[PDB]
Amino acid sequence: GSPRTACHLNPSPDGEAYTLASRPPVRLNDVMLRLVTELRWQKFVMFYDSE
Amino acid sequence: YDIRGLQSFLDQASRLGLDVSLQKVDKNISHVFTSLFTTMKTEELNRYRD
Repeated sequence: GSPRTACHLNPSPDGEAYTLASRPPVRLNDVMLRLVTELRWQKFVMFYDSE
Repeated sequence: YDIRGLQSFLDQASRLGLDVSLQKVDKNISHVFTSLFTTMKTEELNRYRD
């Protein structure tokens, strides 16, 4: 039940795509870009668990 | 670079209680300065030489 980080793509030749992902990305980074100024924050502290 | 190699130092450096921003340098340099000075204002060029 931990929060979700991103997984990447190692470099590969083109025209090569079968391995599927039914999962949306981390779509809240831009939401955080909004919200740390929509809450009008200048300086603040963030946290994340062990895993 | 994989940013997890620095994520431990972020913690205790934040626990020094300091004031630090974090920025990426992209793969092309002249495009970075293109994105800089076209949007750098006077106050931005001031805080950037700081």
